[PDB]
Parts: sequence; structure tokens; C-alpha cells
Amino acid sequence: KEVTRVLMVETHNEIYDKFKQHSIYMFFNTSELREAVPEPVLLSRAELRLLRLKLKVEQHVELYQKYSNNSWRYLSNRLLAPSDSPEWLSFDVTGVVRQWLSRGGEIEGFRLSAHCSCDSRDNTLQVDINGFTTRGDLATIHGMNRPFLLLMATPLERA
Amino acid sequence: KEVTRVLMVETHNEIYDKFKQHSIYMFFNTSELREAVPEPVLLSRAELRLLRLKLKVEQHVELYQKYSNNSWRYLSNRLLAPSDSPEWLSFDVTGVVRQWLSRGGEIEGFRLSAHCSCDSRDNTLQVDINGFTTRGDLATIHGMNRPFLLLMATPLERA
Repeated sequence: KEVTRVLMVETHNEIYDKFKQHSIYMFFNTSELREAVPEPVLLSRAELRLLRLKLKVEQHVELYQKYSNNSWRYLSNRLLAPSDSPEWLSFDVTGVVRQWLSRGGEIEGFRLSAHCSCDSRDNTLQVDINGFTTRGDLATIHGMNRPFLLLMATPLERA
Repeated sequence: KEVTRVLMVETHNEIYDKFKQHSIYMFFNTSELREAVPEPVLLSRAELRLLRLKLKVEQHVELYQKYSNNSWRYLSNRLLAPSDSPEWLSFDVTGVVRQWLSRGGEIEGFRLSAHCSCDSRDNTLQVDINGFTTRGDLATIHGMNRPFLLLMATPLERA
């Protein structure tokens, strides 16, 4: 009747990540560090975790899973008030990180991206953008509270 | 301890609506027919209601409130499975239709729009589109089950 939490820290910018892709605040979890209970059968939950500090403008963001370059899977969306206090956001990414256990390489990734009101009319396009009125002034990306995965899995048995 | 439901039918295409804007499946509720309990203080809830029939491709849509032309407020988003059966969707639009009671004209409107994975890199843009793989093969727009508002308000007193 027991379970284990784990804090899979995202990374430090030692990879193709030093302030470029730009798709704003791309997360690259070094799957080499899914050492923390790697079994997809034991995994019971997992969340992507953000810390943000925008306090004067509404921000509308979306979370995506990575595929072969310039191809993404939409996962979720958030509506961020001009909150005076910094705040922690969480996205349920259990399925994604489970698939990243049953297979995958040494780096996998998510990304945030501003929301676009995208529409068209005959012979004309319009794309309003509703997020990241800044390539980034929103999330804390290095040091304490750098993005991370919170994974909950049951080890040593599940009978 | 009592309340009243009302079915404010959207419209028939007798306005600038006969199969053009194109932003797919724009809803234009003729506010002249908010005769149904028009008081914003009595309004307790309201929902925009859709009937859809796409059964082979995932569709990702968004609901928007209308402003001065080519300017919109994002309201919600839906992830539609390739469901064999047609299905009814509902969006909580209480605030929007309440503001449309405390003020507004004779026509107000919402719209659906396909979701766009919008991102950028230095000197390049990319916009994938995740909905309406068709300008419309998804929602029933005329006859029985044409879009409508479901509004719940308490009449004749609220003491």
C-alpha cells in the first residue's frame, strides 16, 4: 500500500540548450537520469513542475511533448493571472513519461509555448499571440527550482 | 430555492452568416432573443451547446467570445476523439452571457476555431494546425440541434 516520490531534475544547460532552441522555455529532461524507478509498470503518476514570476500581465501558455524536430504533441494549457506572488504550476504528464520509460533515448523533452488565436478568412490569415509578452521573462530556469519531473512509482513489489 | 432553465436558440442564417465569416463555425446569438430572463443578477449559469459528428479524426478546437471585428477573447478548448457516435459538447460561458445581459446589442457571438501549435525560432515561424481537417465538417449548424445557449436564472424573486 506504499509508493515512492522522486524528483527527476530537468537539466543544466550543458546540451543544445544554452539560451536557444525560439520556442520559449523548452524543457529537456536527460532521460539518462530516469534511473529513479525506471519501470513503466510501477509508475503511478508524474507531473512536470514550473516556477514562474510574471506578476503584471496575463500569460496563456501550452505544454507540448517532443517528437522528431519541428513536430510536437499538444499536452495542456494554462491561464496565468498577473499574480503578485511567484507560483508553482503542474502538468499531469504521466502518460508521456511512462512512454519515455517503456522506450526512448538519453534526452527527451517538453516545451512551453505562447497560445495563438489562429484564424482565417478568404485570402487572409490572422494570428494573435496571448503569451510571453517579453524569449522569456516568466519561468525560473536555472538554480534552485529549475524545472523538474515529480514521479510517483511503487518499488520492490506491486503484489 | 427554485430556478429556471431556458433554451436561447442561436439563430438561422438570415444575417451576415450564410456560410461565410473563414473562422469555422461562428456562433451568432441574436441578443434580441435574450428576452428569456434578461437580468444579470438572476442569471445563475449558462452554457454554449454544440452537436458534432466527426468520427474518424481527432479534432482540437477552441471557443472564443466576440469583440470589435478581428479581435477575440479566448474562452476554452476541447480535445475531440474520433468518436463513432455524434456527441454534445458544452462550454461554461456564464460570465460572457452575463456581461451580454448587463450591456450589449442585438447580435452577440462566439466562435470555434482550430487549435494552432504556434512557435518560432530565429528568422523562422511554424504553425501546425490540429483541428478542422476538412471550412467545416464537424458541428450541426441548422435545423434541430443547431447551436444554442442553455441559461439558468431564478425569476420572480431571489430573496
